[PDB]
Formats: sequence, C-alpha cells, structure tokens
Amino acid sequence: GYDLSVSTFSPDGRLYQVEYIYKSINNNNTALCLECKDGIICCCINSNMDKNKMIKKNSYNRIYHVNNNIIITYSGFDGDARNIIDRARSEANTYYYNFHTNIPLHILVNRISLYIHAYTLYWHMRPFAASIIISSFNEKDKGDIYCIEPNGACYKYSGIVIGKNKEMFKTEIEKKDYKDINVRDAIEDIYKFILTSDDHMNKNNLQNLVNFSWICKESSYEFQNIHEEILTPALNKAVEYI
Amino acid sequence: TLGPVVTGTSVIAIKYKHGIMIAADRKASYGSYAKFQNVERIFKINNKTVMGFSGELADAQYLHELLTRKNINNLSEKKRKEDMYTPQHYHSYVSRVFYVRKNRIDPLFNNIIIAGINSQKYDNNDDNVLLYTNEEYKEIHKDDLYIGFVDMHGTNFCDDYITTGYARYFALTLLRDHYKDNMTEEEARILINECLRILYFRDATSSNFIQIVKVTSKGVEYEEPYILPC
Amino acid sequence: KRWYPYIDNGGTVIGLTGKDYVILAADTRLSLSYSIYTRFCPKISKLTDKCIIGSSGMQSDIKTLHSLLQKKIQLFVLEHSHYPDIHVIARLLCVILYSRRFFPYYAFNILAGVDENNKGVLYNYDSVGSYCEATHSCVGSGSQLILPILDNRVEQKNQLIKNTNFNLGDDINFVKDAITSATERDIYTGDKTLIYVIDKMGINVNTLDLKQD
Amino acid sequence: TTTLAFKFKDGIIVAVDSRASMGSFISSQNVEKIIEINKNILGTMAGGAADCLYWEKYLGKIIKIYELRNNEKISVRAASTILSNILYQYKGYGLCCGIILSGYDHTGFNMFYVDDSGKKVEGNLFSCGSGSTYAYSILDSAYDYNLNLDQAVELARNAIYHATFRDGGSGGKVRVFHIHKNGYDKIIEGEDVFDLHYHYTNPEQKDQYVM
Amino acid sequence: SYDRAITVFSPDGHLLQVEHALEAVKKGGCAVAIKSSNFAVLAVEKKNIPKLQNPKTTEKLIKLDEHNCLAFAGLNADARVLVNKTRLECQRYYLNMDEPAPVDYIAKYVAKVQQKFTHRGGVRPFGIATLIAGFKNNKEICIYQTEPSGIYAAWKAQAIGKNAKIVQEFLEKNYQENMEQKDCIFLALKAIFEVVELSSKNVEVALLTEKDLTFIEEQEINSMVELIDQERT
Amino acid sequence: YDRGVNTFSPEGRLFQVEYALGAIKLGSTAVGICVNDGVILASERRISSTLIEKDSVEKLLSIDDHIGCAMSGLMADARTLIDYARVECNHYKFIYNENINIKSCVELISELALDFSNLSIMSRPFGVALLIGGVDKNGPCLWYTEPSGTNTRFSAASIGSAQEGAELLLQENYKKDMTFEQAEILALTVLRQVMEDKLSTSNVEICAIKKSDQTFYKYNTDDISRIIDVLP
Amino acid sequence: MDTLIGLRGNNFVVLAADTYSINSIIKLKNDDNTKFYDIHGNKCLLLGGSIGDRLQFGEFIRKNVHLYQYQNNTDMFVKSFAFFTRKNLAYYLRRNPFEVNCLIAGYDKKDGYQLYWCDYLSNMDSVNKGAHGYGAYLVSAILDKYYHENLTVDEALDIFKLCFEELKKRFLLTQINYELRIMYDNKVETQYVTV
Amino acid sequence: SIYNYNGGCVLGMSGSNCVAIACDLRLGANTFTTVSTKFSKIFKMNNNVYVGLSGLATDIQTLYEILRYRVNLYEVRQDAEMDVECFANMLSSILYSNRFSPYFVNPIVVGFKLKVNYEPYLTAYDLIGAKCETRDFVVNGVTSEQLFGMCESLYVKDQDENGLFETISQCLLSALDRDCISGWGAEVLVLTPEKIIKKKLKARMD
Amino acid sequence: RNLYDTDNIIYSPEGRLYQVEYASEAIKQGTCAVAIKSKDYVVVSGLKKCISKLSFPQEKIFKIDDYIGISMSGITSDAKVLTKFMQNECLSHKFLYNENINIESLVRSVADKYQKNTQKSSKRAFGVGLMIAAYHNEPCIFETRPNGSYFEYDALSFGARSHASKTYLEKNLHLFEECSLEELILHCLKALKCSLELTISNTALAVVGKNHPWQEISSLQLEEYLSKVK
Ligand SMILES: O=C(NCc1nc(-c2ccc(C(F)(F)F)cc2)cs1)[C@H]1CCCN(C(=O)CO[C@H]2CCCNC2)C1
Repeated sequence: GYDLSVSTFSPDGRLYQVEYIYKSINNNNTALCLECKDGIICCCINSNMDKNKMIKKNSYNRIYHVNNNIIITYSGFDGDARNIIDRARSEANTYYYNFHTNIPLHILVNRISLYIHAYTLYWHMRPFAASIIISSFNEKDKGDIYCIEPNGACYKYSGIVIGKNKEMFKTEIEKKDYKDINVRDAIEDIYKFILTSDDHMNKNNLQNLVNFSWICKESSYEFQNIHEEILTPALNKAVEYI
Repeated sequence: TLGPVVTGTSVIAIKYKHGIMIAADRKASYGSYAKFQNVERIFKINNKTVMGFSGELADAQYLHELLTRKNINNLSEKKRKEDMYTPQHYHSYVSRVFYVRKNRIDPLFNNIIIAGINSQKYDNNDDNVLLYTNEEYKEIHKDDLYIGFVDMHGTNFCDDYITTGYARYFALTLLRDHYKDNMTEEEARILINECLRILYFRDATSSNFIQIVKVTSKGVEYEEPYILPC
Repeated sequence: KRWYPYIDNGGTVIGLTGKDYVILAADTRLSLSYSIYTRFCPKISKLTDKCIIGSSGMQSDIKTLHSLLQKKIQLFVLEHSHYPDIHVIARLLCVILYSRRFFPYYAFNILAGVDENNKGVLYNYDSVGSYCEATHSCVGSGSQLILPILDNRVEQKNQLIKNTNFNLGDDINFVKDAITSATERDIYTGDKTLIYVIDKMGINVNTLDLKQD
Repeated sequence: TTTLAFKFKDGIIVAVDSRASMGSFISSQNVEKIIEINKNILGTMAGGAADCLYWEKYLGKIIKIYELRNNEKISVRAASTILSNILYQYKGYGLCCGIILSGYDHTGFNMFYVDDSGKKVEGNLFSCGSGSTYAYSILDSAYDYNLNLDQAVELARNAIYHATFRDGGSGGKVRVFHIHKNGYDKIIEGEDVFDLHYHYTNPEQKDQYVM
Repeated sequence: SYDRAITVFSPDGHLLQVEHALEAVKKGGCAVAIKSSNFAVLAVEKKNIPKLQNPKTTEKLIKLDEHNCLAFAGLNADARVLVNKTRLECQRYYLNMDEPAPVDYIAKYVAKVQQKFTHRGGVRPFGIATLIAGFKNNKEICIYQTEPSGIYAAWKAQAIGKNAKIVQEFLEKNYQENMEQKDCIFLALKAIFEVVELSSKNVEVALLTEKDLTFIEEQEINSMVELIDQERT
Repeated sequence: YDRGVNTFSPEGRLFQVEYALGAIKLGSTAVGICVNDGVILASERRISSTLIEKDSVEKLLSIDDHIGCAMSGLMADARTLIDYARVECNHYKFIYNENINIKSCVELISELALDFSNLSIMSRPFGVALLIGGVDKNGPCLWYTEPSGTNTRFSAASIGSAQEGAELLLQENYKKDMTFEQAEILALTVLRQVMEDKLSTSNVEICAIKKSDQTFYKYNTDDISRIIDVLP
Repeated sequence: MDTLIGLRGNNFVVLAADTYSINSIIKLKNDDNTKFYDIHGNKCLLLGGSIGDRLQFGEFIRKNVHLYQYQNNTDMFVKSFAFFTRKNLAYYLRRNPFEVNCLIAGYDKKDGYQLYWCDYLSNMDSVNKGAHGYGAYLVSAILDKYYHENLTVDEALDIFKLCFEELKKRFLLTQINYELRIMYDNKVETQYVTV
Repeated sequence: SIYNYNGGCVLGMSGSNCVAIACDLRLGANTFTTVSTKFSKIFKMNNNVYVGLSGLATDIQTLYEILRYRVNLYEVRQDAEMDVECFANMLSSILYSNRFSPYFVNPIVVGFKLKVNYEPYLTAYDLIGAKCETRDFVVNGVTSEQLFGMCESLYVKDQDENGLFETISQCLLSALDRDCISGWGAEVLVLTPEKIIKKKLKARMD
Repeated sequence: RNLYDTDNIIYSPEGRLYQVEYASEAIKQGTCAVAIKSKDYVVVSGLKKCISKLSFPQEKIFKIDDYIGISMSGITSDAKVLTKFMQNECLSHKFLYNENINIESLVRSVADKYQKNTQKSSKRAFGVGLMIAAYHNEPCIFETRPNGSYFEYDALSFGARSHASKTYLEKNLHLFEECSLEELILHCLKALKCSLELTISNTALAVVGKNHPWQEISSLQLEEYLSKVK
C-alpha cells in the first residue's frame, strides 16, 4: 500500500516508486561515458530496436549536447529525458544571459539534479524515469563526468554505465585504466565490450544501433559524432578479435 | 531605453564575388565625447551570418546576446548543415523583435544590418562547428548572398548593398553610382575605403580606425583593424 | 522626447475594376523623409489566386498585416476546406484592422479580386477598418492627385458626351498614365510599378519603369 | 454626413446622404449609411464610420443570437439598450458614433437615438451628422404625422437635399428607405443630389444660383 | 474537490448524483401550479410546529421580480441561493434590455444554472425542482417546471415534490383549460390536499395576475377546506 | 467512484465516454434523410401528459438559418451543445459574412464535447447524440456526432431508442436518387414502423432545409397532414 | 443645464425638473423622460447631468434597490436608499465618475417625507429645499423666501410656479416645459407645467 | 482648493475635568453657494471618543462610515469601549493607508482617556494621518488661521464647563465671522465624565 | 496490476506506466495506415473506417502544410487537437519567418506536447499515434507515440491488422529506394491490401515529395491504381 505514491515513505524508510523507476531504467537501452587520456567518449547502445527493421539508419540518437562542449545522454524514457535536456539548455541560456559566460558543469549538474528531485516530492507529479549522464572535457581540467540518478543524487565518475547489462560493461571497462589510453584506441575496446556483453548486439547491427560521440583534442574540445570512416575499421577489428 | 547615450556610427555592407564585406569604424561616442575608440560593432552570429549596428550600444549588445543564444539553441538541435539558420531567418527574427518593441513603444534605438551567405552548397564549415576556436575563396552567386536592413520602426528590406546612419547619404551616393556585380576583394575594399574616407571627413562621430569583416566560403573573418590609408 | 511610433514610407496603390477583371498597380519605392531606402519594395501581396491586397503607409505594419492575412487565409483553407472569396476576406480584414482600433496599423489598403460570379471587386480601407466597395480607388501619398483623374475617366459625371465603353487594354494603359502622372507630381512615387491584372485565367503581373528622381 | 428618421402615419421614413470624407478630401460618395440590423430594424451611421459599422454588425450578431435562443423578434428598445451599453463601456477611448435605430416590433413602430456617450433617447423624429440642424429645420417646418408615403418620402428627400446644399460634410446621393410592419422598402435606392438642386432651387438653369 | 468532477456517468449511462438530487426533491413539500386565461394559481404544502414555529418565516411561494413567481420542492437552502441568483439575473436582464424578464427566459436561465451545476467540477447539483409562473413578452401567461437535471418544460397544470404523481393524475382528470378564479383555487387546493393533510394551516395558495402576486387570505382557505371536507362525505 | 474521468480502460477506451454512449440510446427516436433536393429531419415526440404544452419541448432545433438538428440522450446537455453551436455559428457569420459549412459546425460541436479531457471547462462527457442536417455551398448534407467526438456524414441516419430498427428500414428503403417528397414519405414511414402510436399531427415533428432557399423550415399541421395523406 | 428643484414639507415632498434633451446646440426633445427614476415603495431619484451618465447611474440604482426589495421582500427605507445612492456615487468618483447631480425624495413611516440633495462629488445632505443646475442660482432664494414648514401641497406648487416663471424670465436657457413629481398622502402623482 | 469647495472648520478645547468640541454647520457648494445649514461635522464614536471631520463632505461621510465600522467591530469583539488613544492611532493608520489617494479630510479627535480618572485628550491630523497631540486646543479646516489666533489669545488653562463653553464658542464665532466659506450656525458639544451638553449658537448666517 | 493502472503517474513494480500503455493500446483498434518512401517521394495510404451501409468513410489523412501531411490511428479527437497544433505551428513559422518549418523541430514539439500530458495526474496521454510524412530536403517519415517518444522510418505502418503490412514492407523494403513514383504508389497500395477489397471510397492515398506539394490522389487516378493492383 505504501508503494502507490512517490510522496509516501514506507515503514522501512523507502520510496518504492523511485525504486520502480530504477527498475525501469535498468531494463532500458545502455549508455556509457568514459574518460580517456585526450578526451571523453560517449556511447549509446540501443539494443531494444534490434526488432524494428524499418527504422531509418542511425536516426535514433540518445546523445545530445549543451553549449557545444557538454555531452548529455541518458537511459530511460525518451520524452522525460528530452524534458530534462530542454531544462539543461534553458539553464545554460539563462546563465549566459545573466553572466555572459557558459555555465560550469557542476552548477548545471546541481540544477538539473534539483529539477529531477522536485518531481519526487508531490502526490500529483510523475517522477522522471531517466538516469542522465552529463560530461565534459578540457585541456587543463581533463574530463569531468557526472551521473544524475532518478532520486536527484548526482555523482562524479571517471567512467560510468547505465541501463541494461551495465554490470558486465562496468566489469569489462574496469579491466584497464583509460586515462592513459586515447579515445581512438578506446573505440575498439568499447566495440569489443559491446559484442561480449549485449547478447542482442552482433556484427550485423553494431553499425546502425550504436551512437557514438566524444569531446577530445581532435574535435577542438567540442561536441562531435564519430564519422563512419573512424567507426568502421574499429568495429571490423572488434569483430575480427571476437 | 528612453534615448541614445553611447552611440555607434555608420555601418556599410556590400556583396562582392567571394561573399559579404561589412565595415564599421571602432568608435562609440558619448554625445560629442569620443569616449570609446576601440569598440567592436560587427558581431558574428554564425559561420555564415554577421550583424552590424548603428545607434545605441546597450540595445545592440542586448540584441547580440539574443542572437548568440538563438545560434546556440540552433546548434543544439542541428543534425545536418542545412538545419543551420540562414541570414534571412535572422533578419526576419530581428525585424519581428523590432516590430513587437515598436508596438510596445519600447524601441531599440538601432539600425541593424544582418548579412551573410544563404546557401550551404559552397562549404562544409557547418558540419563540424567550433564556437570557441577559429584554399582560395570560392566565387558565390549574389542570389546566394544576403544583406538586410532593419530600423527602429521595424522597416525591413534587403539589397545588394546596405548603409546605416550617415552612410545613408555619403557612402550610399557613391555606392549607387559606382557599385557593380562580382567585384573582387580589392575593388570592394577600395570602394569601402573611399566611402569611409568621405564619412571620416564629414561625419563628426566617425573615426578613421576601421574594422572590416568578410563572410566567405571559409566563414567569418575579422580583418586586423587599420587606420584609413591617406 | 517621446518616440513617435508611426512613419509614412510613401508610394501609391491604384485600383480599377472592370466587368470581369480588376487592375491593381502599385509603385515599389521605399522612402524615409526625403531619402530613399530602396527602389524595389513591393506593396501588393497575393492572398488567393483571385484576390490580392495592396497597401500604403508604414512598411513594417503593411508587411505584418499582409503576412497576417495570408496566415489566416491558409488557416481558413485548412479548417473549412474552401478558399474564401473576396467578400469573406474583406470582412476578415475589417475585423483584423478593427481589433487594433486604439493602436491601428499605419496603412490604407485596397483589396482587389474577382469573386465567384466572375465580377471584378475592389474594397478600400482606412487604418481602423472602415471600408467600402468601389469601382476605382487609390491610396498613398499620390491618392489626392489620382482620384480626380479616375473619377473623370470612369464616371464622367461632368461630361454630357460620355464614352463609357472600356476594355481591358485601355484600362491597363489608363492605369499606366495615372501612375505616370502620380510619379510626375508626387515625390514619393517613382522608380518602378508592378501592375497586377486579375481575370478569369487568374493573376498576371507586369512591370513598368518610372522616373527615378 | 446627414442622417434623419421620422415616424409617420404609415411607419418610419429613414434617409441619408452618402458622402465620406477625410478632413477636406472626399474619400467616397457611394457609402451605404443605412444598415439592416435585422429584418425589421434599420440603423444609421454618423461620425466614426468604423465604429458605427463594426458595432452595428456586432449588434446584429447579438440580436441574431437572441432571436435564435428565444424564438422571438427583439424590440427596438432592447437593441438600443444593448448598443448604448456597449458604447458606454468604451467611454473615454474616443469612440465616435451617432446612430438612429428605427424599426417595428410587437409594441409598434419605435425609434431611438444613441451615441458614443451612452445616450439613449426615444422619439419620433431625429437627425444626426454635420448637416443635422438643416434637416431638423426643414423637417420641423414641414413635418406632419398624417403625411402620405409619397409626401413623407418627398419631405425626407428635400431635407437631405437642403442639408447637403448647406453642409460641406454632406453630399453625394440621397437614399430614402421606408420601414413598414413587414420589413422595409428602399423607396429611393440612391439619387444624385446634383439633380435635386436643379429641380428644387434652380429649375431654369439659365444662371448661377445666388444664395 | 475544488474542481473534481462530482457528477459522472455510471456504467449504465446514468448520472447518479442527479438521481440523488431527484430523490431529495421527492422528499420535499408538494407544490402545484395551474394555468388559466390570464392568471395562474400556485399552492404549496407547509408544515410547521403549532404554537412554537413562526409560520410567516418560511416562504415557498416567492416573488422573483415584477411579474414572475416561483414555487419549489427540495432542499430549502439550495432553493434560497438559486432563487437569489434568479432574482439577480432578472434585474440584470432588465438592466441590459430595458424590458422586464419574460417567464420563458427566467425558466431557461434556471434550467441552465441547474444543468451547469450538474456539469462543472467541484460543485454539487441543486437538489430542487421548481415551478415558475409568469408572463411572456406578448403577455401570454405560462408555467415552466424545471428539474435538478436541468430539463424544463411548460405545463398547463403541474405538481412537484412528494407524491407528485397522484396530484398529476388528479389534475389530468380535473383540469378544464380556462377557468374562473374561484374554481381555479378550488382545483389547486383539492389537488394538493389529495396527498397533503386537509387543514388550512397545511397550505399556502397565491394567485398571479399581470399586476401582482396576491396571497389568498386564510378565511377563504378555511371555507374551501370545509367544502372539501363536505364533498368527501 | 474510483476511476477518474480521464482513465483509460485496458482496451484503450475512456471509461466515461463508453458510459456516456449508453445515455444516447435513451430518448425519443429521430431520423434524418439527405437527398439532392435537401435534407429532412423527422422526430417522434413522446408526450408524457395531456397537461404539457406540446410546443414547449423541442426535439428539432435550428443551429442557424441554414442548419437544423435533432437531439437524443440527455436533453439538457443537448440544449447546452446547441446553444454553443448557435453562438459559434453566429460568430463565424460575423467574422466572415457567410454561412458556415455544416462540417465546421459539427467539428466545433464535437470539439466542445470531450472538453473534460483537458488535453490543452466541462467536467464530464455530454452524453448526447446529434443528427445535424443543413445546406452549405456543397449542397445538402447530414452529419452524426456522439459523445466520443467522432463525426460521421450520413446519407440517412437514425438516433434514439429505436435506432436499430430505424436504420434497418432506412438501409432497406433508401436510394441515392429519390426525390424530396419520397424522402418525406420514407422518413414518416420509418417513424410509423418504429412508433407505438397511430402517427397523427402533434405526434411527430418535421423540419427541412432545401436547396432553393437554404432556410430552416419548421413544418405545421397542414404539411404533416399532406404527407400523412400521401403515405401508403 | 438640467435644472432640478426639490421642496420638502411635513406632509409632502415635491420634485421638479426641466424636460429638455440636449445634444450640442439642439433640443432633441421638449418632453425628456431620462431624469426621473421612480423606485418601488415611495421613492424617487431625480438625476441631472449627462444623459448617458444619467441613464447608467439611474438604472443602476433602480435595479439595485429593486433587487434589494425583492430579495428581502420589504421596502427599503428612504434614508438607506439615499445613503446607498451616495455610497455608490462616491465609489465610482475616483474610478470613472458619474457626472450626475441628484435629488433623492421619498416617504417613510419611520422618518416621514424626506429630501436629500447630492452633487456630482457625492457631497450629500438632507434638506427641506434644494436645487441643481445653473438654474439653481435663480430659484434657491425663491425657495428660501416663500417656504414654511406647514405649507400645503398647493402652496408648494405655487412656489414652483414662481420658480418656473423666474427661470423663463431671467435664466439664459429660457426653460418653458417642466415635469413634477408630487409625493403625498401615500400617492405619487405626475404633473406637467408649461411656462 | 479642494478644501474650499465645501469649506468647514472644527475646533476642540480642554478644561479641568471637561473637554469640548465644536464645528460650523454649513455645507457649501462651489465655494460660495450655501446648500445646507445643519451639516454637522462632529461625530460620536463612543461616550469618551468624538471626531470632528472637516474638508470635502463626501470624504467626511466616507471616513465617518469607515471609522464607525472599525470602532463597532473593535468594541463588539472586545466587549468594551475603544480607548481614545487607540482610536487616534487607528485613524492615523486609516488615513495613511490611502496615502497616494487620500480622503481630503483634516480630522480632530477629542475625548477622555481613562485611567477612574478622566484625562482630556485632543489631537489634530493632516490628510495622511500625521497627528499632533495637544493639551490645550486643536483646530482644523479652512478657518485654521483665525481659529489659531483666537485660541492663542483666549485659551485659559483648567476652565470649568461653563467657562470652557464660553471660550470655545467665542473663539469659533469670532473665527467664523472672518471666513467667507464657513459659518451658517455653530454646534458646540461639551463633554464631562457624567454628561454631554450639546448647544447650537445664535451665529451669523453670512 | 489493478492497483497500479488506476492513475497515470504510478509506476508498477516492473517499472511500467499502465495508463500510457492503455493509450498505446487505443492505437491498434484504428484502421490500418501505411507510409513508404523512395529517394524523391513519400506515399501515404490508409483504410477509411466505414461504420455502416449508409455512412460515408471517415477521413484518414490530413494536410498539415504544403509539404507536410499526417495519418492517425486511435482516438480521432486527440488527432484533431494534434492536427490543429501542428497546422498552427507550421503557419506561425511561415508568419514569423519566410521559410518552411523544420520537420524535426515540428515532430519534437509534437512529442513534447505528448509527454507533457503524461506528467500530471489531472491529464491523460493522447490516445492516438500519428505518422507524419513530409519532404524537407528529402523524403521523411516520422512516428509519434503516447509516451512522448518519436522515431523516423524508411517505411511505417500501424493500426488494425497492420502486421501483414509490416511483413510485406519487411520483404519489399530494399526495392522502395530506387522505385519510381508509380511503382511506389503500387507498393504502398499492395502493402495496405495485405492488411485486408480496396475501393475509391474506402482508400485514402496521398503523395508528397520533390517539386510536389502534399496532394490527395484523385478518385479517377485512384481507380486506375486500384485496377492495376487487382
Ligand atoms: O480617400 C482616399 N482613397 C479612397 C478611400 N476610401 C476609403 C474609404 C471610404 C469610405 C469608407 C466608408 F465610410 F464607406 F466605410 C471606408 C473607406 C478608404 S481609402 C485617399 C484620400 C487621401 C488620403 N488617403 C491616403 O491614403 C493617404 O495616405 C495615407 C496612407 C497611410 C497613412 N498615412 C497617409 C486616402
């Protein structure tokens, strides 16, 4: 009876609706961000759409950006995450209007965390069902990656995975330190981890179900999606390895 | 803004064979006081769009901030280079802003030039845009180039060349006499320098310290500012 | 000083009906005080394939009003599944103009068209939305010059010997003579004129150069 | 502008000129200054043509809704009250209307004068516009309740003629409508008052008439 | 329930709140209205505690405006607030039109308000039925009966309230179109006394003409009650 | 009780509109027939008492001069809808100086219905079925609207208690080419078959909008007497 | 321009006004009926000033008092009526003023016959006699001279005849036609006096 | 000039175990036409609290109605008479609540403060509630200068009821005889802790 | 699941929103619609619902803009609301600016409108699925859903018995890119016919593409195409 409203604590001091949101997110499509020596690399594996064959090639992209220098991705429902990303862009716009400089990453993360958290307080609002990764990289400060949970918790990482099969992806990513590995070498490792972890993914759908993006030295520390010419030899080498 | 206090003087924009050439002296006057003499009055909107102003500096800076966030929001939603807003889109947006503020009796005391390149079929600068970091010029048809004027009352139009402020009398006479299609960079520079020379001699709010900006196939290039030769 | 929000950008729009056609000729000069912004700024906007609107006054108000009327006509077409004739568009324009009765559009308008019965129609409008049908009209800076000319040619009230048999070609040439006289005597009228002819086959545009001084 | 209306033995006569001007310039001579509010009520225009036209059309809309709801023809009194309240609500915003609403209802023939200032005056004889005093003088000189329809129409035509002759704001064509128990008739749809001067005042046409 | 929908559709398609309002009407005192050529008679049951309750205070026959009057059956306080709203609308019409409110307009407005209260969030339906007697714009007299649902209809003779059906079938077999005044009050009194106890203190009867609404003095009611006692034996 | 007004069923149907569709089944039977000469709407008036003023209850109404309508279900809700339709049709006439299309009037009526959904104020569905007949620039036509918000153009249609038998008879006997007089005969014969009465004057209500004046005409005793004498 | 006159004795109150409807320089009517507003229950509001403001305020007060009397099923007292009228006039004074001058007359059993003078600024007081308009300047002293407490109604009407004759003789607007309300002996009577 | 429309003046004076308030009775119109000669500007709030309102007559009536409303609510809520100082502070707050659209009134408050000891209490106001308490006398109205002169010359400390009546009446009448737009009768109230004497003076009618 | 399907803001223990799922379930009862495209064109076809013998077919496809149309499946009133919203957005973009609205921006705005009704307990999801066909620099087919998601397709179909149409599209997808317009119309009509005969009355059919505004195919041309299919 206590699990029918986000605004009610259960006798053991838990909000069951947020836990059910966590269960919803853990079944959704995988997303990961990884700090590297020269950049951050973001990768979204949309394994759920392996059934739908008529979807346009690479149309579905869960990787978005703010200010052309902050990557923002998610695992969860598309509409809620679009709402959060619109809030992030609004916060960046308001900050630049007030102060004439771009929003710091930690301030944006805190504000979006509060925005997510506010919907877990009242009996009439649906809490957002999405975990949100927000990340950036700079020449001086290196990489900063944050993950905002559906409960409003925000935590900083060197690398993070959310969504389906995140345990296996985390286990494979943890095998080696990536802060002394470049992003171009890291793409092959990400493809190998996807082939070993997600059972729906295979050689014939890696090219059209996976979104890639990064912020590194080669992109002048600004947002970009990986071109096909860089992706194709990497996934070919991963398939040959596997 | 009840009226102007810190004012920028004329701006002159023309089409030439490789794109748009837009010029303005770097002076902002506090009435008869030439208080500021190294001010920027030509703003980059995007890689194929620039904005220039004559009149009050505060209103122009407010408009520049508006167009900056409009460009950033455009970039956030972009997936291909054709999704980038054109100079005529920004001209329509600025005209609407001026029109609504005119209806509120709260005008921006400015005359605005919005200039640039309408077509994406000349370069791939918008495929990978860089906001925080900067071969021969391609010949561009004048139909693919855009220069547009807006005033305080929202009267908006476009032409092959546009002038604001005192340039509407001094520079524009020489432009209407001597302008021709498909001018080279040298000819456009010479014509603009002649116009700015006449303005320097006859406009008391004018300076001989010029800023030139070129919108070409290789994007927006801010030339090093110079004193008028001779 | 308070900022005055109205400016007259000048130029003429002349309209003349036939039995089954209507001519609307507008000059293209755009001016401020004694200076010229540009020599080509069309004053006539297409609304439907048998209806156009020309206006004279403040160019920003004219452009916004024409775009607004076009937007509402497209909305009408999508919602009610038929193109409105000139009388429907005329009442719509009257309501739109009166909706800003206390801060009017700074524009005098002529709505020209061919109705469902293949009859040429002109409606003339002041700023606040008072309007009426006419067989000939003129608005803009040179209207006081041209309205007597149109009165003398069309109605011939003060002529015992009346030649009231007109065709489309003579009407076009007479409208050209009228806009030429307006260019001669009105400083704000000149450069070029766009002449729209609406008849059974639809709308046809033609150009005539005028004096540029 | 000159409008007039008067009640008589066979109903109501309404009459108007057709001039519209912008200061000194005559913008039109074909203006329709009598509006069919409904099948039995006519309304005149004097002053602001925009306000008169718009609010008389609005009154027609309200009357149509009232008649459709109640299955009944509205009275002239109620229409005049609605118009006067609507015009009074915009007091101080510069509306300029002088309107004579005349018609037939279940309480007989009725006539009301209403202007922008909330005025609402019941009577049997009214005139509005810049030439109103001249039409008043002619009508009051010659008005009788037992005039026949032809006599009443001729009197209205003569009053409008003299108003247009004296007043620079009035001219063009005279229209004379007749409201009866079963609608209204346009007795004089439009008659150029150029002819009326050389009928009444200068029939000989051998010299300029000296006022 | 600031804006919660209180009236909603049941699985069979009924609006149960309106039915419960009708049940509240069925508990109320009986009222009867009868039409004639140029007048109407309205009679209402009244129950008061003898020797303790002031009989003047409870008015179930009410003058709405210059020329219209109202009887009701159901919750008294709901009747009071709706009657005051109707009086306000009567004077609003007479302000906006400069002619008194016709009876058909008033009945339509009362029906509209009742329907609105069946169809707005956060408001209960009015638990009353009403009989509105009055004059049309053409001076024809009419009686309009309205229900809690907002349905209305005009009637030659009608009854509302408790045991209204028996009074209805009586009036069907005894209404005789145009009638003199005395027989009209007599018909109203016997019709309401079919269901109501036969005493003069248990009824209030009034007559509506063009000029005013006049309440019949108790002596006439006593005499007619004695006559009704006589005819029943 | 427990489900809000906006609750979806497991089949993807709103509970309240499904329940409101039971209300339209109740009421008096009406028929509409559209032919090239015009549209006719006929209706039965189940008069409960002899003391009721017969003309006071109206089953056929005029939304406009060129639009007639027959209502079924909850009559107060129906009168609310028709009043809104009258106001918006007069608003269209004022704004555009022409008679509104029948489809546009039907569409705005069905937009007022389902206003309780609050997608962008009424609290519940209306529980009303309307047959809206009229004559516009595209000739005569007849539309049917219901609490779900769906509009459906019909050559011939029925509403009310005897909707099933009325539509069966109309399906059997309707032809696209029949004349106005045959359409009146068909309407009154269908009403005769579905009624439990002898079909006299002041027992049915008839209205029509023709393509000669495009004006709503409410019939009188002579017209029903004529058509009844013409009936076989 | 609208001359209003009022005179109160122990057994009556009398109000009077010119019957002219003015529009710029022309008399629309010589039998105007937009000044007197008779209220149910022995009450009268005689209004001056602009015709539109007169109509709006007079009908507003009339419809409010009638609503009161039908809602409560009693006749409002004359004092309550007068102070309600003053309160409503003063409420609009600082928001869209009604430029109307008022004489408020009535009869009560509680307070007998009553007259209240009230101007466009809502400055009100009970008076035995009062006047409004420019013509007030030419009639008030006559009301001061010939008034006494025990006047009969006919003597009061003779005083009003003196006032009307002086308004004809001396006032710039030669006002000839007058209407009169006579409240006395529980009846309200209308009279029309020419010259 | 708004105060010249009706004219009017109010005065108050203190004695030993007694206080007095007084006012003229004119209601004028357009500064020169007398329209009433019984328009009393003194109002009883309670037995120990009186207020004299001079200025525009509509604002006098409106403010008196507001003050009566507030005082009656206070007294029925507390079941006791309002203190004169509490009333004076309340009048200040009411006048200041309309600071930018003030009631064109210049009140005085005259009464007894209760301590049973009955201390005289007098205070004068401006239109926005700026109040000055005095031990001797208070004046407001268009005749303020003449009243100030008369009271300065003639005021005698700690007079009995009769002497207070004569002094305040002579002050008011002499001040009114030099003012065009005030006069036409004079009301004088003399309060003592057991009773009130209301008198109407045989005043000029010019 | 009866506990958790009562209000639209409640997640089930499996992390499911049952009311949004029921709004999606409303879409499968609509009549079938199909949309395919080539390099140049998008062809939309649909089965018009006919509820009785004397009825006329329910309209299935609607024009949004000169190069934008839609088809709907589900509750038609919700579809009407979304249609009016889309038409107003298109005309507002054509009013403020002088260009056609970006199709991706329009679809995102519609999806935001979908999602905003899923957040509050006083609102319900739109119980309708839209397929949006347009030509904005290329043929494009989008789909919207009650949960505020949207997708882009090379070929799309949904409604009652749309599984057979989906199977036909799965088989024949590789042909559509190089198909001409006539072959594309034939393929779309065959895919629709797999869901079932078709008739000029009961078959909505429209085309949009390069140099080709949105146009319903006329009854005579539709008769020719239906004859060719049979
Ligand atoms: O009368 C003129 N033409 C014919 C027209 N008749 C009308 C008209 C006439 C009668 C009625 C009604 F009563 F029957 F309803 C309604 C409308 C409007 S126009 C011109 C005469 C000189 C002034 N003029 C100009 O256009 C001057 O330029 C303006 C442009 C914008 C503002 N600044 C100056 C109009």
